Amino acid sequence: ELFFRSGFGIGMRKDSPWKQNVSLSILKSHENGFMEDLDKTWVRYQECD
Amino acid sequence: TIENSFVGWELEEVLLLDMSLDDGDSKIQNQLKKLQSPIILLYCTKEEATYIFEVANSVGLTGYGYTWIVPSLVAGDTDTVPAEFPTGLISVSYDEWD
Amino acid sequence: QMKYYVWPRMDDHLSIVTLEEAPFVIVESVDPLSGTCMRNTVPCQKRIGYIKKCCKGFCIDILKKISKSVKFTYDLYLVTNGKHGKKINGTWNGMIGEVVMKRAYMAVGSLTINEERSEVVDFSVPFIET
Amino acid sequence: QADMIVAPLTINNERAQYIEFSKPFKYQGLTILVKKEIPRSTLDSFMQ
Ligand SMILES: *[C@@H]1O[C@H](CO)[C@@H](O)[C@H](O)[C@H]1NC(C)=O
Repeated sequence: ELFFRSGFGIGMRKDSPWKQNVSLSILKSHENGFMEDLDKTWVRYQECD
Repeated sequence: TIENSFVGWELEEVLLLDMSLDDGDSKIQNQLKKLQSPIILLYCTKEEATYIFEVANSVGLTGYGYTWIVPSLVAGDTDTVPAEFPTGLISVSYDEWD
Repeated sequence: QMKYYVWPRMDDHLSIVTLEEAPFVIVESVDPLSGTCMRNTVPCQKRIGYIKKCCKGFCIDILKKISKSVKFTYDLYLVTNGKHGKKINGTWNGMIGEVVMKRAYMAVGSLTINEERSEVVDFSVPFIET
Repeated sequence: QADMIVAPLTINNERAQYIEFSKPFKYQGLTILVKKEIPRSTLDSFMQ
């Protein structure tokens, strides 16, 4: 059973100009069904039961 | 009261003051330095009360974020304020106006 | 009978908004015997003239445990205008409708990170999946 | 020598004190991988 849960992350150096628009172009990829579409074509194709 | 109470009360620093001998301010300073509570209970008389607060302002207990409550006899008179008490002092006194 | 319902004297004093969610923030009425909130609950106000309720749960134990580490003070109060926030032609009403209005300075509860709200406030790190 | 660590990088308290992370793009955990033994089978004769 999973015992240490922490998501991934596109780390950047502290105090960088891009640090705000990256965190909003990820929150917008969850709702559109995009990152639920990459999950479909790379991680969730079945080969053995 | 504390034993018969569902509400949680935190008790700490139950030390007393044996203000009887001379040159006790150094001892008082350590006694005053053992208090770590936002509110502190004090029970003295009007004559004795002013002596303690002479050291209270020295360390810096008086001011915002710290509350002191004293019995009625500490104030003594309704208007004759010795001005030896910290701002924000709150006390309960006998009814005299009504 | 105190003339002051809340003590006038008060930056370690933060307002904090909260809302009743069933398994996270449970609002239970005050005990009749003493008229004060019992153990394990942080007292939480309410509007309509105020009535003092008691709050506890998963999203409150976070607040007590965090506040100990960073050493500040707080006083929760339930929100009485909408729930969780919704944009109606330029107005926000709810736990997210008060933080912008400079009456909250925090909003603990069962919020939900998304782009539209995140342009107005800035959420902390997520701590549960949803 | 690099400005953006595009890779699977867990977020924890030790690393967060020097660099800045983003909102997670995948939610995971830690789990144990062990070898799957043969399910076996006992059916060759009906005298069992
Ligand atoms: C982020 O996006 C906003 C939206 O237009 C833009 O004004 C700003 O310049 C952008 N900043 C960076 C670092 O991309």
